[PDB]
Amino acid sequence: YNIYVALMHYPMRDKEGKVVTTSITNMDLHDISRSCRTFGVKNYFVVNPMPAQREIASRVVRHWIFEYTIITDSLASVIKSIEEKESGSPIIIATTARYQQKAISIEKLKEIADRPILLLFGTGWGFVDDILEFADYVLKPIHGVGDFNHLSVRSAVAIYLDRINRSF
Amino acid sequence: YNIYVALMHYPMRDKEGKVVTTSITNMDLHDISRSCRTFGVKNYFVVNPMPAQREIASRVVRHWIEAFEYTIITDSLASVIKSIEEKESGSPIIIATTARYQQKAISIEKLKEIADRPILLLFGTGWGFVDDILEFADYVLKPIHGVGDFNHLSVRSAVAIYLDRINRSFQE
Ligand SMILES: C[S@@+](CC[C@H](N)C(=O)[O-])C[C@H]1O[C@@H](n2cnc3c(N)ncnc32)[C@H](O)[C@@H]1O
Ligand SMILES: C[S@@+](CC[C@H](N)C(=O)[O-])C[C@H]1O[C@@H](n2cnc3c(N)ncnc32)[C@H](O)[C@@H]1O
Repeated sequence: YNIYVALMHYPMRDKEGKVVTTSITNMDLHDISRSCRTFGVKNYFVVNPMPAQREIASRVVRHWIFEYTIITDSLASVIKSIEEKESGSPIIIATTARYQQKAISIEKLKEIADRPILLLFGTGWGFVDDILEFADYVLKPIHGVGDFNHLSVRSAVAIYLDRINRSF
Repeated sequence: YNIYVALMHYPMRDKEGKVVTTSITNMDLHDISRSCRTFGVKNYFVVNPMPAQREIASRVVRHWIEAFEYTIITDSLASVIKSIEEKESGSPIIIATTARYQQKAISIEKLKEIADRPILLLFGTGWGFVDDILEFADYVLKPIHGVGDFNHLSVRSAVAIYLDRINRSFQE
């Protein structure tokens, strides 16, 4: 099935756990687009509800040159775009470094994947709990050797897309 | 079974394959140190022969902060090797990484098999290592391959993927 990647800037936690909107990091545009294209992701969505942020990201993308990277305002808008491209609603999969008992592995994702997949990646201190609760699935977190697993969102994307590629 | 990572800035290729000395990108410092720490890498070496770069990078590490001995800014691969040899009482296996397939390339699984001592993983900047480093290394890893018409990742993302692959391979 087709795979889409969305980088979301709302609704994130701040250090104090309060809901925030984050600003766009330039390298998240360039780096994740490259990982997306390397592993055959169909489109890369950059989701920010702040018009000023969307205009900053467009300018960066416009000069760095593609219908490939899509700058949009909301997850609802991402879902609508995929339904027009696929004639089917994506499975909504969120990501987190945090433990979730219901979380599935990449292998399990392969077996349960009966339609397009939308992978959600956060910014700042990561998603509020509501995203994790509402998503169709959460992936098991990337862990390494010990307790520390706080990777950049760019590195988390690269790793997950690699694992998805290995598994097929 | 200790793993070390070195980010190198000389000698690198330009777009036309000529030798260049790249400058230290602040995000390579932070982003690769998180990946190394996640996956239990013993030390992260930042290698730049230009004293001005080492100075800038040292300041960035100090401010971004115990674990001040974790990310090591140094001048040459020779210095990296002498440090590991001191820490490990033995010389590491030198493995280079690149997006260009070499006929002699090994897989992670092969790497696991031949790894009887500490491992030093080399990553480049700019447009990658010149052919001399790939010739000089003990081994060169098969590139990360995806869809087939594109594989230009950032070096931060190549480090993440290779460290995950290696971790997983010692769990499977
Ligand atoms: C700077 S991190 C914030 C980390 C936060 N604790 C979280 O929920 O993952 C930004 C994004 O990168 C991804 N990420 C970072 N580390 C991850 C890990 N170890 N496992 C899965 N995703 C990770 C998640 O998508 C996260 O929203
Ligand atoms: C921006 S890349 C330069 C790419 C260059 N064509 C090369 O790989 O030689 C900088 C570093 O990222 C790493 N890298 C990037 N893409 C890679 C890939 N597909 N496979 C392996 N390493 C990669 C290598 O360590 C490379 O030196």
